[PDB]
Amino acid sequence: VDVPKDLTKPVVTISDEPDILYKRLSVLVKGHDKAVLDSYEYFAVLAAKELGISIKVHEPPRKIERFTLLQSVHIYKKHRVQYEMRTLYRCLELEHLTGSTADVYLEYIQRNLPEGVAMEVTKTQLEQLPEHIKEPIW
Amino acid sequence: HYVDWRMWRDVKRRKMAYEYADERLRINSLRKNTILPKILQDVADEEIAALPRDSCPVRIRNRCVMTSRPRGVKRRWRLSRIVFRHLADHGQLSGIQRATW
Amino acid sequence: KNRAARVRVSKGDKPVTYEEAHAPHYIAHRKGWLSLHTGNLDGEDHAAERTVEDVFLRKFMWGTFPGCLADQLVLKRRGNQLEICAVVLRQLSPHKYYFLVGYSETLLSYFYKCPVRLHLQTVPSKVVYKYL
Amino acid sequence: PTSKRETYTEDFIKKQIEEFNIGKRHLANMMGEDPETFTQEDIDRAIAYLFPSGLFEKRARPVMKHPEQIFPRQRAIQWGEDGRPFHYLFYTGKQSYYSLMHDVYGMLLNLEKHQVIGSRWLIKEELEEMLVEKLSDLDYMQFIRLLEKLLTSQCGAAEEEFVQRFRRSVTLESKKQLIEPVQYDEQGMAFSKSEGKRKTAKAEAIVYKHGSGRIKVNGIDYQLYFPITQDREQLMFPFHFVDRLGKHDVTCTVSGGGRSAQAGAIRLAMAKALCSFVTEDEVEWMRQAGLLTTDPRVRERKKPGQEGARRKFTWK
RNA sequence: GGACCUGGCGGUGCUUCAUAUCCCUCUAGAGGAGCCUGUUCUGUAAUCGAUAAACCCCGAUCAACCUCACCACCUCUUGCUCAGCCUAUAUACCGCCAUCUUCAGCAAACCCUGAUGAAGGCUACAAAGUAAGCGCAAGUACCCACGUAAAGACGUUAGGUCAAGGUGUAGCCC
Ligand SMILES: [K+]
Ligand SMILES: [K+]
Ligand SMILES: [K+]
Ligand SMILES: [K+]
Ligand SMILES: [K+]
Ligand SMILES: [K+]
Ligand SMILES: [Mg+2]
Ligand SMILES: [Mg+2]
Ligand SMILES: [Mg+2]
Ligand SMILES: [Mg+2]
Ligand SMILES: [Mg+2]
Ligand SMILES: [Mg+2]
Ligand SMILES: [Mg+2]
Ligand SMILES: [Mg+2]
Ligand SMILES: [Mg+2]
Ligand SMILES: [Mg+2]
Repeated sequence: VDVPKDLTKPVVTISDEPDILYKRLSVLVKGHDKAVLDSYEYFAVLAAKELGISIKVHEPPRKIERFTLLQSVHIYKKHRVQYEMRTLYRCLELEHLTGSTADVYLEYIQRNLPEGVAMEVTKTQLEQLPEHIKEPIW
Repeated sequence: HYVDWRMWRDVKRRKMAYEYADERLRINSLRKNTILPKILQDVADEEIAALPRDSCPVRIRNRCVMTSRPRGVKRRWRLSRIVFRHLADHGQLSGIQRATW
Repeated sequence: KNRAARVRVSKGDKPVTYEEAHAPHYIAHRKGWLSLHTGNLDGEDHAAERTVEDVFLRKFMWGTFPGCLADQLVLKRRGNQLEICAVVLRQLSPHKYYFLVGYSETLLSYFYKCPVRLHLQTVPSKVVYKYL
Repeated sequence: PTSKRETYTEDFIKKQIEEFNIGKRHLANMMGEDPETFTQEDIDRAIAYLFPSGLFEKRARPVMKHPEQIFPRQRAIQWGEDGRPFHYLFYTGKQSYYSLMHDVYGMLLNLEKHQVIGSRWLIKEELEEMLVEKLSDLDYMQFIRLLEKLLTSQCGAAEEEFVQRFRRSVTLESKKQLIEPVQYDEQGMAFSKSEGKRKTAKAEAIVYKHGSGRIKVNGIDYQLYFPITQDREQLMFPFHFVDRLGKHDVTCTVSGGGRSAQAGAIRLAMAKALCSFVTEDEVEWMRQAGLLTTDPRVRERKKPGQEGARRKFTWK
């Protein structure tokens, strides 16, 4: 029975300047756990379909960095211990976005990025030839 | 409150190497060329050799930050193999696990 | 023989925890990690500075909540934020817990220039996995 | 004493049955599903999204199963308030095992009075679940000896049902090569495509149904690509065995590995793609000749304390 | 001193074995030469430690200065530190390991035997043993079911290291 009668919505004004067009948006997420990346893909792909964005998913080959260390504090060289770090990837290649659309979507997924998961967003912007490049200055 | 005096000496070394970094760079630039006269390069060879020994970066030693161990140090974590394993064997280093293949 | 992070067998009167009952070769098979950040990922940096913060935070909480820590800390990092998650005993009064939460959160936020939040989970007694 | 075996009574398990049913309706409200048609496969899918764990051990990950599949079966109370055991063989210690030997030995006496592939005997570990009694190896063998003795005799219809209970089933995968689907190109030529693997070499081979025995590896004639005769011999082997040399046109593309690793990978690909243009009997001969099996021999890793994979440093 | 028990040993017996293993048998090597490198002796004013198997390109995935602890000379004194010490003791220790382990034992709590001695405890057509727990095993990792890693209890050698760090005890403090 106790519910807000009216709600206030954040102001989103429409500017006069043009918007930035992104031909492709590539999101690469790293992690040590594959289940957190499979669970993050579901949220990112479902958020895109609800926003109307084309998205493709593939999984780049993982990398395993290894290194060895002496087992004992002193002597006993032949006995060592090996450690590794596993990095698993997941690329989400969105297409045909705009600056505003990418801005909110990236903020939404970036904020909810789980602990132990990095991100590399590569943005391919569409531009037009500069005025000077149109004709030579004879 | 550093581990030992050996660590304390390096701390000073690293502090004096940061103050003379630019001065030494500008003087070496003259020496590292075949353009300027030898007369000027010979004067720069005496100027960079008169600076304090602790400004030289070849005296800096990458010791451990917890036990000041000079050898057996991992540069990415600045820890000795003994301190690295201790934290890695207890699951305190994100991503670090034992390798089996 | 190997000794690291192993609790030697006893008559049976020694209670050990899940994390304390598993050795290093189970850290990614039966155990997780107590700290989770990106420093150790391929192509990431500042792995030596996130590590020093963890060593100090575990000692700051052990000496700031004396006798109250049932198990090890679970440090979580999300961007600027740092989340400390702890299991604590119910012996201490709640009034004193709230004091230590506002003192540790604030002190550690001005020391590591980051928003620090601490999430306590009280337990009656130290959860026992088995008796070695 | 601090260590006590966790014993679960019927009342405790009865309260766990109610918490799972209520938790099953909560998990369906989170995911937006219908509680009624919410199976256990969806619970496993929802718990893997909400609680993502990458632990290699699947028994150490979060699990929300029915209490009858988690808690183990426990020997129930074996006596009433008075204290008399229900069963007449309680004092034996193995009342379930000895009641079965008493029943089997009683059916073998009646027989005297009036007078297979795909199946295996119940294993020891599976026989302790039907009886909820720990059994030694020797006792299991004794039980199997009576069942076999039962089969040799002219057992009645009822006895066959009794023995069948202890006979588990094994699904045997027929050792038959999987034929590739013959395709047709724009011109209409029939062919079959397959893939091979040898060490680090991977190969894809296209085998045309009708050809003049021309092979092109990576767009190069095989004799040019493979100068060493041995490599050419490997290519011939599949076709020579099925006595059809100079009848197909092959176009393959091998990548990775070395000289001898690439041929082996092509041999296996051609052989697999040549099984679609031969009879079933010929494909079994190829299998028995080792032409359709992937050699699993790969380089062995070096160990930290040794000179090599298995070689050890000199002992002083 | 007599008679037993356990354990170890035996140039002790029988039988069965060793799959890279004891020997023969297959293949490439060592010891021979030169160089590199470590150690031991010697030497020097001029470190330490490991040092049969289980030391010897071992701590060091590393010494021109630094590292550095060594030697010689000079200098300072509440001294980077609510001091300090690479001073002695690894035969006070934690910690991390070696080794047998290329093992299969280990064991609480009960019970029984031996007249209630130390001790001991199986026979499946079964004769006093039952056993949680630790290990093996199983699971897991890597390219599977294979194999390789990893794992590998309790103990042994007062094994190794106070010079990773910490630390008990004794000692130094112009
Ligand atoms: K004896
Ligand atoms: K030789
Ligand atoms: K020689
Ligand atoms: K020791
Ligand atoms: K000491
Ligand atoms: K020490
Ligand atoms: Mg070992
Ligand atoms: Mg020069
Ligand atoms: Mg070799
Ligand atoms: Mg020496
Ligand atoms: Mg000097
Ligand atoms: Mg000294
Ligand atoms: Mg010792
Ligand atoms: Mg295996
Ligand atoms: Mg091993
Ligand atoms: Mg195992």
